[PDB]
Amino acid sequence: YDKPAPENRFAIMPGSRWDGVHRSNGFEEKWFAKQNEINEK
Amino acid sequence: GAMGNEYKDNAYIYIGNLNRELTEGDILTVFSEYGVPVDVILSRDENTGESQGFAYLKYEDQRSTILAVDNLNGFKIGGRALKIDHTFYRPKRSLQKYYEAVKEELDRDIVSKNNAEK
Repeated sequence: YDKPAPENRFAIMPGSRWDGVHRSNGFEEKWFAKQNEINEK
Repeated sequence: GAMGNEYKDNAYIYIGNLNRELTEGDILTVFSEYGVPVDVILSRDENTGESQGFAYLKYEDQRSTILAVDNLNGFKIGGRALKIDHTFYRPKRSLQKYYEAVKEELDRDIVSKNNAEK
């Protein structure tokens, strides 16, 4: 299946040092959020 | 990619177009998720110092550097676009414990497989 668009492969988990501040780099990030946000299956 | 040398944990990236007030803590937080470094180096003018204009941090993984690069590449922060690029300079040399690294001490037990398969 042809992917819709390229994205990050290595999903490195965040650390406490990240302070938890908002850090964005691409709107595509919404895709990752959708995968994590699943309440129906 | 540096064949015959294969450098070890020597992953470094150049960071430019950063805020003047930007401190080490801010840099760590920004890159923290994108591969938090184990050390941050900030250039300073011995003549006066204060300002930097250049900074370099060591990444745990050389592959993780791709994330921050493609992520913070052209990314706007504080009205300034970040400029990420691969470095080529080497860290302060230290000839001490590395002495034991002399000669092929391990090298898969001097190439256990030897020359190809029997």
